[PDB]
Amino acid sequence: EHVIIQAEFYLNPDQSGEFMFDFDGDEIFHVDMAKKETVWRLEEFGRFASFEAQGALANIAVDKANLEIMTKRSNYTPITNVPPEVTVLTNSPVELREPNVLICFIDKFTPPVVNVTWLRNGKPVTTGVSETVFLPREDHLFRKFHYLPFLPSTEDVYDCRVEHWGLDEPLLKHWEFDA
Amino acid sequence: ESQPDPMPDDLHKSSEFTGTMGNMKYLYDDHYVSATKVKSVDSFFKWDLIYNISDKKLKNYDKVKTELLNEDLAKKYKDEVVDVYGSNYYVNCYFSGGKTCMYGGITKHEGNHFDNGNLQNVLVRVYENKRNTISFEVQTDKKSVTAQELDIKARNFLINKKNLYEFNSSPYETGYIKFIENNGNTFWYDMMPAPGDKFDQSKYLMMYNDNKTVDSKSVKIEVHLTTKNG
Amino acid sequence: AAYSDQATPLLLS
Amino acid sequence: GDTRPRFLWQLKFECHFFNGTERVRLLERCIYNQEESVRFDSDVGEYRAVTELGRPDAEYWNSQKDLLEQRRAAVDTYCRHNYGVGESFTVQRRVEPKVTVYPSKTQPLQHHNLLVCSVSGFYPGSIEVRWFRNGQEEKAGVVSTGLIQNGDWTFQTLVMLETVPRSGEVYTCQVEHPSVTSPLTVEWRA
Repeated sequence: EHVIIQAEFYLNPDQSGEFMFDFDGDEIFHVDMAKKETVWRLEEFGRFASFEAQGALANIAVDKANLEIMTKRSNYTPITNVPPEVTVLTNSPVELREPNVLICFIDKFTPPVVNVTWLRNGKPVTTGVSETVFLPREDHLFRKFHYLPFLPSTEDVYDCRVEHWGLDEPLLKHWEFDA
Repeated sequence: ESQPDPMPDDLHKSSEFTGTMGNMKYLYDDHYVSATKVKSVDSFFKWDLIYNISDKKLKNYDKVKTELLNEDLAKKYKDEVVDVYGSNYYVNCYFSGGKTCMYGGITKHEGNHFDNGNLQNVLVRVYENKRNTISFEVQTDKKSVTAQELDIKARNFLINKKNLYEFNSSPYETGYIKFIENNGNTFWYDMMPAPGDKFDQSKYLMMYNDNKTVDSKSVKIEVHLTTKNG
Repeated sequence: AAYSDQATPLLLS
Repeated sequence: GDTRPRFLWQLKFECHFFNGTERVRLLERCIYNQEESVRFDSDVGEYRAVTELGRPDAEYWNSQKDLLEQRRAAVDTYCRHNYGVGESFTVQRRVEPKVTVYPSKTQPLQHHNLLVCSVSGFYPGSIEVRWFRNGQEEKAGVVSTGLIQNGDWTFQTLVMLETVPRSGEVYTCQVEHPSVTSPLTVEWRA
């Protein structure tokens, strides 16, 4: 009925490292490898529990050493790029001038490295956007969410532009007020 | 613009720290990593560089990792012939012979030295409760030197002559070291541990992240201290 | 309350 | 561009809970690129290679009596422990769903009204959404978009119902969720 997963990874040669906890598919927290601190998915979690960020950095070091061992054992068998499935939706039924949020769902892909940008009428948007780290999947590929707070209108149109090695070309998911 | 000086409420008070001050002392009492003309040989995360430097002192490590504020800083020095000077730590030092960790502390070696082992003196003036008590100089073999190197040298001196840090607590309540550059720019570091019962050495040294360097022949240093009562 | 984590063991070299 | 090959390593400790901390299963797994190579199932009690690439480790780790013993008690010291630590804001987290009923913007076939029951912003994901025509449940014509996990501890879903509308009819969308003691209902008066 419930699953808690401690998920971590290391990617060469990008030198990407991650460490996070998952509750029924939702992130509880992950560790900022540079600031060396626990980043809670929701603010209130950090007021009810704690975690020693330092501990994740120890695991990551072992994770990398093991990557090097495994890489060599497989005779340097590289990973096969699997392109993401991209979808765009609002978090709630859209209504003109009614505050909403655009969600760009990037799923079923690997390796865990993507470039995601939002476009308002063909132009890039930087204001108010936020994103999550890479989330684990049972098939061992990844998921990831990008958010854009906006004010619906018949005039504005959007696109979630995603780049990944498995995509020959950047993929653009369009969205516009229809309802 | 330059960083605004601290107000009493902006400073850590040793009276609010209940851990072992010896753990702060440990980082500046004849404690530092020093290497000349070396190039990085590895990297754990993109913002850090790993060098082959041996602890000639007590053979405690032969690999050193220094973390920088960002990837660009690391890229900048990755293939440079540099010099290294900084305060290292072991507790929570991780990366894939003994190992030790540190932050910043990197400077280009090319034409940054003085001929004939000449050292540059740097002025340090100490203030206790707003009055200049003692003044002296520390020295470096670099024209452009990291604030970290100078800071460490100043504190090493003050620990011996003024008991800046003792095993248990300190004679002072607050303290910050301020750097004045010839261009009028200034910045400072809090010399006391964050409040609480445990001193996180790694977190504290992170401030040296920016790898901030200054001109040794013209920079000026000021150490401002205060006792709890006066 | 603090979360505990599992430590990673090294692989066979 | 960047064409160098990538090499990935993943480590996952999965704590599976059945009826609270009554039955707990720990699954430690290693994945090289997209392939699980070796794992530790608490139900088996020891490491087992999933592929030849992992055989060396399964053999090596099982030769470490200390590790095996520590791993065997993780079901308590790790899983049950962490479950109790976050139970209050995870297992017990509850956010009531926002429910609204309106006709679809599409409406394909003429003498047919496609109704939409929007159920959003709720938590947990477990939820039951039913349609009734005059107090009697509808089986056919019902089509759901599926449960959508927004990534922010929030869920949403759309459940449609095609109808042959007759003045006076009452089509009800009923929603049962742990956040409420009694089902939520939203009616569409034809």
